[PDB]
Amino acid sequence: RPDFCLEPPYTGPCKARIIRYFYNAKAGLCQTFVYGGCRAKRNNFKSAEDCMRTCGGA
Repeated sequence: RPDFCLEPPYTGPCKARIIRYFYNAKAGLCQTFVYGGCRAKRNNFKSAEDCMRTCGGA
């Protein structure tokens, strides 16, 4: 859970059915979420393994 693991989930102003994966620093584990489509943040990934192997790590 390096730097890109503190900013909380950000869906953004847009509301496109873009379901993606993010890092839940509130519990210390990755989880799924809904991305509006625009104005995303670092806490953004495409797979549960992606978030866990990159932000999670431990």
